[PDB]
Amino acid sequence: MQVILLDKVANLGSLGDQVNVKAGYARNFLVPQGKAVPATKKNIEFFEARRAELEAKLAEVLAAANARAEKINALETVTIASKAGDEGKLFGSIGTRDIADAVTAAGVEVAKSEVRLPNGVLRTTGEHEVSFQVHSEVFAKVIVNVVAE
Amino acid sequence: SRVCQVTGKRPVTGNNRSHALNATKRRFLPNLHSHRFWVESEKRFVTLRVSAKGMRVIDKKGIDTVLAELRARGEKY
Amino acid sequence: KLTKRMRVIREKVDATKQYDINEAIALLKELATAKFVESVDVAVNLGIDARKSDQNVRGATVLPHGTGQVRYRNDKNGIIHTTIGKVDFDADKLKENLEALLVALKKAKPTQAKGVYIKKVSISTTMGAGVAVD
Amino acid sequence: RKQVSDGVAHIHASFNNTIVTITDRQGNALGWATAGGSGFRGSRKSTPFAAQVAAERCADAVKEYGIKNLEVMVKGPGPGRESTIRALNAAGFRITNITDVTPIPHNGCRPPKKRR
RNA sequence: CCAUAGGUUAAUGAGGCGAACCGGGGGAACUGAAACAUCUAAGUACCCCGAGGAAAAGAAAUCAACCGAGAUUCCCCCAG
RNA sequence: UUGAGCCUUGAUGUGUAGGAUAGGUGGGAGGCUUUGAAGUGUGGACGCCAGUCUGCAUGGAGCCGACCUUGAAAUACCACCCUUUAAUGUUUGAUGUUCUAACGUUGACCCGUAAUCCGGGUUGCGGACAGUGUCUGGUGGGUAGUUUGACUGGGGCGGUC
RNA sequence: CGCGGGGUGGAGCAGCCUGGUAGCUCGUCGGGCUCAUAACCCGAAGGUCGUCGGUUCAAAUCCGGCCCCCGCAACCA
Repeated sequence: MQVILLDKVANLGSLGDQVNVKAGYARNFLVPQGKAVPATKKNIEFFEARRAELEAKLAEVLAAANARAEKINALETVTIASKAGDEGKLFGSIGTRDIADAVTAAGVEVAKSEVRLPNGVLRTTGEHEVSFQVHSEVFAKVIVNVVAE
Repeated sequence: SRVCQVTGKRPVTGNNRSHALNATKRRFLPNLHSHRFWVESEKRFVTLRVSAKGMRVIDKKGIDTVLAELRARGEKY
Repeated sequence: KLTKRMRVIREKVDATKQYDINEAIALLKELATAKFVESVDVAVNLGIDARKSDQNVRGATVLPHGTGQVRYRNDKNGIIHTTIGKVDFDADKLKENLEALLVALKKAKPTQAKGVYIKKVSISTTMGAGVAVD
Repeated sequence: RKQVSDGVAHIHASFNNTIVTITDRQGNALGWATAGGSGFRGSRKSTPFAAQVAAERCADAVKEYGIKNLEVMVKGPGPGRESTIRALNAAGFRITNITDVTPIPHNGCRPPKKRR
């Protein structure tokens, strides 16, 4: 299925070629995520005149406007108090909106769609570093402790 | 009922012709599936009970152009 | 495995570029740059084989040019190999000379051929690589 | 081939038969030879000589690995033991260390009643 | 958040009955074959939906035989 | 991960006679080299371990044609490709692992709402499986339609046609 | 109506693929053994491979036919 692109992609396409993907890849993922638009002829001529440089490069500059809000977390080191047992043994480990809204009051306006955890749901006690892909290109890196309440 | 909301396929009938040509009645059911479709204009998901051929029509015509004529036939997606 | 003679030859003859009618006749002259005059090596890739000997073709070339009326032999895996003259003969001389074998092979038809006789020819200047004329 | 240098020779010297398995250090087997495979079906495999030819027939089954250092692990009651090690020493292997790994229980499983 | 879903009110229309005919969706079996299964009975009986005074079809991507004919419907022949 | 096809540098198969890890015939009987040789050292690879090969490079401008005995001609140049290898690209396939965005949810929560249905929304877990459609093999007295001969000293059994 | 497979001393099994260099298990005989039988070790006698054609420097194996036994799936005078 021939389709033209709107963001770059995590793969083969680079904003302006019309790659031929399988029909499930376009219909279920690319078009509702706004990373593509189907390549009928009325959209191909919509691409070269309207799309190709006007606000297609609104996206990359707004990515670069987020590539410093990438590092508007100048502290990257937030501890969260939740009651535990003696010697570790947490009652309930913090999740990912439990860490997104933790950094909301202490830095960046981030929801849990943008938080990526390497190892589970951070069950234990100690300074562990949770990754942050608010951005599509490069992650951000935030150290987090959890102590007993 | 088992009708595609786009094309309007219906469960037609036929025969089960055996090897010795014994005709027994049967039914052909039209491959229906419920599928959420992302309409870009309305900025939402519309769930339609379509056949598999109906998805190709929505992948050939516009979704909203297809959904324009479901409005014209008095369908209520 | 390959040295400075066919180093110049094998990228000047393109064996995987299967040439057309009036293409391959002159582009193989640069592959005979030795102290001695080199001749032709013709390999009409046929539809014959020695499954049994009813698919055998012998014969001759009734050729006024020659090396000469040249005869030929059969192979078992189904390759012909002839020699019809020299390559220091002029350029378009090879065009009528290659297809004079095929008018000699069209009348040389094998009787147990369940298929077309030839598919496509490749020739060589006896020391280089294959030149795929039609 | 992998061509490993140091290896382990296991010897299963049971009462009826002896099995000589040459492995690497980790335990992965490389080749083996028993007394029954060398002929000697019956009473002849229960002798020390059939153990000797079983070790020799196992030495040239690992010629493609070029083992030079062998540590021997003998296990069992059989007459194989003190003759199948000498066959490895004559075979051109350097005996790094010998140990017996004979499994002796710390008293529990009922053994059979057998043989009146 | 917007917006939709929903709610309320008003306007307009439908609903139900009826004999046959008509279009469509489903659709038998006894019977005939001197048994019977393919096949017949028959797309009949029946069920269901829909409409009109008629309904259906209907202006050739039709036929014809190189000569031509010119939408559909119905009757008589072709022809058992 | 990985076959299987495919592009191509590159690669393969000594019975014996008797120098000859050479597939069949030859074309043609010389390629070759100082845009720096025969003989060698070895990392290996291969192996009926018989024997050939190549790379940092030593050596470093000469090696060598049918001659030798051969049933045969010498990757000294050779064509097309045979058994098997080669790496580069392609083609899908095969599994395997992971993902989530289809799809599932007879998990939790919110709203429609005074509602154990339903729908929508968050969220969790599954996840391209499951499931359904078409096609297809197997199974299928669960069900259905039917068949199951005639003569015959009554019919059956026996025999016969 | 078609896919491949098995047929090897009296009796049963390998080596088929990668061609030459027909081996075993028992039963028969001959030795050794034992107080005797059994067992056991050595050696031997019995088939040129169901049959018919091919090629090569050499085939019992490979190439097709032809026969019997299959194991199946197929099969509407």
